[PDB]
Amino acid sequence: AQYEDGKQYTTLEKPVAGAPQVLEFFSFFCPHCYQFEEVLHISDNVKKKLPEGVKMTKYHVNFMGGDLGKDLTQAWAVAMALGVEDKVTVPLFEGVQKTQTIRSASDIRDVFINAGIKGEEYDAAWNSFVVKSLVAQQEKAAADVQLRGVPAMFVNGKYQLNPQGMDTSNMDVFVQQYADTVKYLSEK
Repeated sequence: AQYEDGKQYTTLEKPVAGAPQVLEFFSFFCPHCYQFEEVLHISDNVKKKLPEGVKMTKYHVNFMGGDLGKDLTQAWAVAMALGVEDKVTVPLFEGVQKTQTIRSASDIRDVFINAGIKGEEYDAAWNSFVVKSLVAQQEKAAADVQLRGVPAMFVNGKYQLNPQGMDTSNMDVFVQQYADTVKYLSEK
């Protein structure tokens, strides 16, 4: 057929109960994730095609970058709690990988301050248990899909996107296939 298990996607041996409908994993340290987000715009292209009543969820991962990697997962939790993901995603990627001016937790915070988030507001969120549980949720989700690498995307806790089974040709043909595959999986 057009969409095939083992080609555009794979099927988790162990489906995840109560998982987000569309779950993306990434790291601000991840060069392919930079490409995915800032050049290919995978998230946005996927969202433009998602059915009504389907939400996209995006989690950060710890295993790249040591202590700064975990700081970034905690800051991503802050971004989720404050609902400012679309203000900090680009300057966090560029700060980590382009300018490489993000080297400490304070440098991360600066990105939020510069983006208009009040210091008191960031710090309260940073130290909150709501953010601790969001960090735990992201870690839990990684365990549940038995995550081995980023970027990655899972649909309805049952299917894993398999970009190596898609075409690499035109980045755009690739992006369209990826987005088309997510939509197909969402309706499966």
